[PDB]
Amino acid sequence: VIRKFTKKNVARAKKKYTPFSKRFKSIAAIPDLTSLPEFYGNRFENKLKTTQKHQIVETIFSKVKKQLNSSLPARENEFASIYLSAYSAIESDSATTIYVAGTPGVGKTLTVREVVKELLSSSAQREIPDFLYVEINGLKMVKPTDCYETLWNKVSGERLTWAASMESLEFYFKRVPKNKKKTIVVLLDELDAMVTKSQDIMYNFFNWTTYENAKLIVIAVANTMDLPERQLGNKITSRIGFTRIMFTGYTHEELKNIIDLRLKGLNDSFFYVDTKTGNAILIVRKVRLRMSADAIEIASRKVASVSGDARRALKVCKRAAEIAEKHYMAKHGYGYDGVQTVHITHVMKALNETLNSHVITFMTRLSFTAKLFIYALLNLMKKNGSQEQELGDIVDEIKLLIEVNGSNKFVMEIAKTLFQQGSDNISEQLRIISWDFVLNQLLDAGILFKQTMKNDRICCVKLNISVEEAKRAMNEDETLRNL
Amino acid sequence: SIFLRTKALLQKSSELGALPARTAEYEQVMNFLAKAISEHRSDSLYITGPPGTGKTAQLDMIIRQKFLQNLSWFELPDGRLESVAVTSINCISLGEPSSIFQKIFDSFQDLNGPTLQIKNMQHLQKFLEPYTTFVVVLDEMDRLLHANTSETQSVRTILELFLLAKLPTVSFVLIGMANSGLLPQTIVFQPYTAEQMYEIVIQKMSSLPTIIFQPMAIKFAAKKCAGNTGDLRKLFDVLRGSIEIYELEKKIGLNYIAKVFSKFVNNNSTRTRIAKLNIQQKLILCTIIQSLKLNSDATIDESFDHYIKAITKTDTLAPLQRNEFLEICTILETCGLVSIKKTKCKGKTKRFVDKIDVDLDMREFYDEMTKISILKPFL
Ligand SMILES: Nc1ncnc2c1ncn2[C@@H]1O[C@H](COP(=O)(O)OP(=O)(O)OP(=O)(O)O)[C@@H](O)[C@H]1O
Ligand SMILES: Nc1ncnc2c1ncn2[C@@H]1O[C@H](COP(=O)(O)OP(=O)(O)OP(=O)(O)O)[C@@H](O)[C@H]1O
Ligand SMILES: [Mg+2]
Ligand SMILES: [Mg+2]
Repeated sequence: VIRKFTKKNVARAKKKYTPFSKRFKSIAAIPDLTSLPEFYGNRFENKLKTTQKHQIVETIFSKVKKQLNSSLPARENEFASIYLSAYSAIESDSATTIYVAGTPGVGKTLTVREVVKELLSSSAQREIPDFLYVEINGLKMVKPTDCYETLWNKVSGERLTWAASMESLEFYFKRVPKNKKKTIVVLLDELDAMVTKSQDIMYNFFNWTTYENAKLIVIAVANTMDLPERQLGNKITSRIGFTRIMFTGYTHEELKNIIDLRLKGLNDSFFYVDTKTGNAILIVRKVRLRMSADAIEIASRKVASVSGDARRALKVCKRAAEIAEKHYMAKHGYGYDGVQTVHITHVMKALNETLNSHVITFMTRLSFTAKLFIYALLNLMKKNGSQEQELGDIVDEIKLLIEVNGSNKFVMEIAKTLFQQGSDNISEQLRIISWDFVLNQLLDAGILFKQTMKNDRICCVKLNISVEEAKRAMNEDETLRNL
Repeated sequence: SIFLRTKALLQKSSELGALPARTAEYEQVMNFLAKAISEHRSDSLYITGPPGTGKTAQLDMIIRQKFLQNLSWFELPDGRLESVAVTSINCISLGEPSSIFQKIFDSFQDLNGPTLQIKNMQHLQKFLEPYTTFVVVLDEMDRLLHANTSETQSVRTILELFLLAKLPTVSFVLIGMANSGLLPQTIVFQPYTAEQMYEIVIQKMSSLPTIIFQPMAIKFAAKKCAGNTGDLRKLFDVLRGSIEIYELEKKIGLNYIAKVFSKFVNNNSTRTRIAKLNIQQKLILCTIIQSLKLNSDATIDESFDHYIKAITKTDTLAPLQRNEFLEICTILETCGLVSIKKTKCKGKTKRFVDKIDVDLDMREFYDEMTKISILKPFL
C-alpha cells in the first residue's frame, strides 16, 4: 500500500497492557505478595572501566578538594519530625503523606535519605516491619506519567504502560488486604515537576495515602511551602494536609560546622610531600595544611546572606582551594602525571568572580563601530526617551555624529575607513563598514534586542542591559567622551 | 503504646450504619436505596460538598455494613431479601472517561464467562436487560467532564450515564459524589461545626482505653479547624501534630494545639523581616518598590537604573554595581520580601526577561522606614 507519510523511527517498549486487577480470579485468589519472587525487588558499570598506565600526582590540596565535594549536623528537628512520622506510620501499618519544602541545597533530599536509611536499619533489627523504598524524581522522568510506570515496576516487577500501571496501583492500594502486603515508602522528589494541567497524577499519589489498605508513605519534597495553594486544587491540598515541614536556609554558624565537618581530619594536619613530584601522603617534607577560620567564617556569612545553600559554601571553599593549588603548582612546576594555607585572599577571589560582571569590560573592548552604535543609541534615548529606537534613526544619528565632529583628528581619520573602507574605488556607503557585523554581534551578546521586522529602517532596537553600565562603558572610551 | 494507636486513629487513612454527625444525610441516602432496590426503579443520585465532609466515608460505610462477582443481599424497611451488586469506582484513576462503562462491566461480570468489549451506552444497556440491582458509586464524577472541547462535548459521558440510570427495563441505581425532569436528587454535604467535630473525635477514640487529650484541647482544636468551609482532615492533622510535638519534647494540654498552630503557620511579619535587613538593603528595597510604583512592569535593569539615579540625587551612600544590586535583590528574595520571575515583555521586542515583584504590605513598609527617620526621600 502507498502511505501518505511514514514513521520509520518508532521505538516501542515491551510493556504489557493488562492491569493487576485481572491477574487473579478473585480478591481471595491473590496470594501473599511478600512471598512472591518478583514483588518488592526480589549491569552497565564495567563499560566505564579501564587500566591505569600512570601514577596520578595528588597534591596536598587535592584531598581538601575531594573532601569538599557534594559526594547531619544542622538538621536535628527536621530529621526527628520526619523520622517520627514515618516510624509511627510504618509500625502501626497506616498510610500518610509528609510534606517537605525549601530552597535549593538546604539538605532536603539528604535528610529524607538519612531518615530512610535509619528506618531500614530499624527494620533490619525487627523493630518495625519490612518496607520497600522507592525514589521518584520528577525531573528524571521523560514523561510525567512514567512515574506510574516506575512505581508499579518497583512494586510488582512487571513492565506495563502508564494507564495500566495506574489502574494496577489503584487496585493494589485499595483492594489488596494488609496481611498480603508490604509497606511502601515513596519519595516524590521535585514535586513541582510532576504537576500537570489536569493534576491527575498529584491527586492519585496523594489520594492513595487516604486508603485504609494502602500501607503507603509518600514523602513529597517541594521547593515552595505554598505549592498546593498556588498550583493545586482544594481536593489535593486537603489530602496533603496542614502539617508542612519547612527547611530554612542555613545560618552562617551551621555552614561553618558543615565545612569543619568535611575538614575535621584534614585541617591542621601534617602531610609527607615529595618535592620531586608533588604527591602528598596524609599521616620528603612535613608540611602542615591549614584553612583559616576567618576565611571559612566570611565565606559562610556571605553564603548565608545570599541563600543559606550548602552547595554554594562547599563550592566556594573548593574554588578557594583550587586557586591556592593553582598558584602552588605554578610556583613549584609540579604537573599532573612548610605550612600550606588556603587564605582569606583565595576565599575573597572565589567570592568575587561570581559577583564580577563582564558586561562593562566586554563593551569597553569592542571596536569603534560597535561603541559608536551604542553611543548613538544612548544619544537617541536621551533625545526622545522612547527606550526603543528605530535602526534608521540610529543610522542617521551615526551619520550626524560623523559630520558634526568632522574637525576631530580621530574622526577625520576614521571617516574614509567608515564609509569607503580606505579605498577610492569603493563608493560612499549608506551603512558604515561592519554595520551588520556589530549589529549581529550585539544581538548574540544579549546586549541588544531587535524586533522581528523585515523593513531595516523602521525595525526597532532596545537595550537589554542596564543603561548606566552602558554609559559607564561609553565614558571609559577616550574618543566618545570627548564628543 | 496509647500514643501510637491514638496517632493511628487520627490519620487521613483510618475508617470507623451511620457515621457520627451525618445520620440524617445517611437516612436521606438510605431513603434513595429504600426506594431504588424496593421498586426495581433505575434512579440517579448527586452528592456535593467541600472536601473532608464525609461523602466517600459514609458511602463506603454503607457499602461495607449493609450489603457473577460482588453479589450480596440488602434488606428493605420490610426487609425480605434482595440480590444486589455493589461496586465503587474513582473516575480520576481511569485512563479515559469513555472507558467507564467497560469498567462497570469489568466490575460486574464473572471472570469465567465471556468478557465482552464495550464502548458506550448501548452495550451496557443491552447487558443489564436480562437482570438484581446494580449499585454504582462514582467518586469524583466531575472529572468525567472533558477539560478540553466545549460545552457540547464535555457533558457527553455524564449525560449518557444520567440517561442510562433513568430509563426503564434496567435496574441501574447511580450514586455520584463530586466536590464543591430526570435531573438527579441532590444532598449537599455541609462543612462540620465544632460540636460535630468534637463528637466525631470522641466517637473515634471511644475504642481507645484512655483519652490522652484534655477535652478543652479537642474543643479548641475543633473551633479553630472548623471556621467556615471546614475539613475534618485538618483537625486530624492538628491532633496528630499535637501528639508528635508532645512526644518530641518528652495528658495533652491546651497549649500543644497552640504550639501546632504556631509551628505550621508561616507568620509572615513584614516588620520583623525588615528589621533583619541592613540600611543599604533597606535602601535598595525602597528604590525597588518605588520603581514598581512608577513603572508597574519593571525589569531588574530598569530598577537598578532608577536606584542609581535616585541615590545620586541624594549624593549619600556611594553607589554599587549591577551584579551586587542583583545580589542584594537575592538577599531580599531570601528574606521573603521580593519575588523575581521570568516573563515576557509587552513591547515591540517581545522576549523573555527577569521581572521583579513584591509581596509585602505597604503600611508596615512605610511605618518601618519612617521609623528609620534619616533616609527619607525614597519613601
Ligand atoms: N546538613 C548538611 N551536612 C552536610 N552536608 C550537607 C548538609 N546539607 C546539605 N549538605 C550538602 O549539600 C548537598 C545538597 O543537599 P540536598 O541534595 O539535600 O539539597 P536539596 O535541599 O534537596 O536541594 P535541591 O532542591 O537543589 O535538590 C548535599 O548533597 C551535601 O553534600
Ligand atoms: N463523620 C465522620 N466520622 C468519622 N470519620 C470521618 C467522618 N467524616 C469524615 N471522616 C474521615 O475524614 C476523612 C475524609 O473523609 P471523606 O473521604 O469522606 O471526604 P470527602 O468529603 O469525600 O472529601 P473529598 O472531596 O476531599 O474527597 C477520612 O479519614 C474519613 O474517615
Ligand atoms: Mg533535592
Ligand atoms: Mg471523597
